Parts: sequence; C-alpha cells; structure tokens
Amino acid sequence: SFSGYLKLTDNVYIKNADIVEEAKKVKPTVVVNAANVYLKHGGGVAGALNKATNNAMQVESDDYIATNGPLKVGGSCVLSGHNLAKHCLHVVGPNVNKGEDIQLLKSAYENFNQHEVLLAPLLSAGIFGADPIHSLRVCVDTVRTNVYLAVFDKNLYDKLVSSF
Ligand SMILES: CN(C)c1ccc(C(=O)N[C@@H](CC(=O)O)c2ccc(Br)cc2)nc1
Repeated sequence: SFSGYLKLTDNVYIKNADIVEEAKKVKPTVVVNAANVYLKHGGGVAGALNKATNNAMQVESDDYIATNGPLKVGGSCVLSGHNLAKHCLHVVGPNVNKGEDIQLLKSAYENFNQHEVLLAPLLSAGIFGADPIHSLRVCVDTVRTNVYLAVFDKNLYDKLVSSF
C-alpha cells in the first residue's frame, strides 16, 4: 500500500510527506509516534497525530499512564491507532533539548524490530533536538524490519537523500 517512496536499503524507504496524511491514506498496521515518557502529545509529530484523532489518542494515553506510570527514554508501548492505523507504537527517543543521552537513540529504534512493517518519523528529530542525518543512520543500522519513513520538511528530505 505504500507508494512514492525512495528505497535507501533492503528494508528502509523514505518519502517527503506529512505522516498524518500518509497514515490516513495507507491505514498501516503500525504508525510510530514520536512520544515522550508521559505520553503528553502536545506538539511535533505527537501533537499532529493526536489532533488527527480528535484527542482520542490523548484520552487513551492518559488512562495508560494512570495505570502503568511513565515509559523509559528508549522504550515504547503499543496502543490503538484510532482512525490512523490498526496500532500506534509510541516510541520515546532521547530529547537533546531536555539533556537526554543521544546513545539511547539506538535502543529507541530497536522497538521497531518487534513489528514487520511500520510507517514512522525519524526519532529524536525536530523539536527533540537531535541531528536528523544521525537519526537516519542509526535507523538504517538498527532496524531490520520494513520501515517507511515520512519526512515532513522538504528541505530536510532533500538533504537526507543527498547525504546518505
Ligand atoms: C505536523 N507534523 C506531521 C509534524 C510536525 C513536526 C515534525 C518534525 O519536527 N519533523 C522534523 C523531521 C522531519 O522533517 O520529518 C523536522 C522538521 C523541520 C525541521 Br527544520 C527539522 C526537523 N514532523 C511532522
């Protein structure tokens, strides 16, 4: 069902796209959220995915945190995909703007290996403060399952492809 992606490796594909619009079109089995440990979906990819669910993602997430407590940086949980996907894999990459350890980015991407195919953003990019070129390299060197990366910024997409 994924179309228009550029093949980077045997299992990693990339496209300049809005992940909300991509999820609505494909209805993938798994969409990845760029979550924080509290599952507070305020901004970035998480704010956009939650807004597209009419806040149902945040209501489910608040019940999950009330029962389980916060996730670990580098960890994940599987919740509903609502109207976007069958499932949402909420993955916590390190937030460099909060002083978190960038080495945890490889542990964050290892969560993707529990799912055969995923629609995902680049972890720790954007408002999480990491270098997206680095994030793409860790993705390619860590994920072994089939990952379809949606890169929102056209200018960054071009830089990622040309420097790969
Ligand atoms: C509205 N939603 C869907 C998004 C909100 C935010 C983001 C997001 O921060 N994306 C990252 C990586 C990327 O482009 O994918 C980013 C954006 C701009 C610059 Br400049 C640098 C990095 N991605 C999506």
